[PDB]
Amino acid sequence: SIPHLILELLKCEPDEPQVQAKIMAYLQQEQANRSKHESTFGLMCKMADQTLFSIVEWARSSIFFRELKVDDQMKLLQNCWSELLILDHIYRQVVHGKEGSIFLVTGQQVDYSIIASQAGATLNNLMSHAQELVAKLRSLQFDQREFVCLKFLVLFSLDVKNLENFQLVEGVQEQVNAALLDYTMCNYPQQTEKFGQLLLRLPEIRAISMQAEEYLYYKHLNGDVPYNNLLIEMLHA
Amino acid sequence: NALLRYLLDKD
Ligand SMILES: C=C(c1ccccc1)[C@@]12CC[C@H](NS(N)(=O)=O)[C@@H]1CC(CCCCCC)=C2c1ccccc1
Repeated sequence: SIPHLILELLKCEPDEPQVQAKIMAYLQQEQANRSKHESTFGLMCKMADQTLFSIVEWARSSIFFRELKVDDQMKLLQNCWSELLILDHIYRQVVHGKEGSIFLVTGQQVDYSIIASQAGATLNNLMSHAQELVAKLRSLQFDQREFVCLKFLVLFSLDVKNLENFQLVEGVQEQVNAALLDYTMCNYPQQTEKFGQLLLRLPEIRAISMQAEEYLYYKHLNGDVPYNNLLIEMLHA
Repeated sequence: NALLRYLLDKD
């Protein structure tokens, strides 16, 4: 069966088609309102930017999180926003990913050869490490219930300090943990190592996300970013 | 982070 807690987590998941179409609609108006005069890396910054907006709106209306004061909500989101972008990216490839291509949040499918030629050494290396996580999570049969659990484990991080209500974050971290432990037992009893193999991806996701953060900030300092959007603001703080 | 607080406060 499914622990009641995991059911409550699922009821906070947005309708994936609605957020994809919404982001696609946004980017279509951006370029449509551009002239024929006047990149791809920039086109991803804005895709990742709009994905951040949906991530914020998801957490905002999510159980437990909606009971935190705004100061606490900001500390949690400031700590994990990059992790959620990566985790969201990884899960999209597990679900829709085909070998040799990237599925974007707008639903578009892009060939690797096109991305690899432009991304650069660092981003290529970070994307490849993410694909290794994709292959692993696909071989474990990473499903939606396990996905939302990891989302909340990333969100309610014990690494976040100076919270007014750290006890709530601690409890959510623990009850989500116990629920995932019980979910993988009932629904995947043969996989004695599934639970552990899912948790071991969170530090790997963290490391990729922090490295991605540092690199994008480098590109911002270097002058290679559309300026002042939400993406840049999260990098500042 | 002015924009983040806005996204959490806006109605
Ligand atoms: C953190 C990212 C990012 C932020 C700013 C600029 C570029 C990317 C994402 C995070 C997901 C998001 N995807 S998208 N386009 O659908 O919004 C982004 C695109 C993607 C895959 C393709 C990247 C090639 C760029 C020429 C990312 C990524 C980065 C490192 C490891 C794994 C993935």
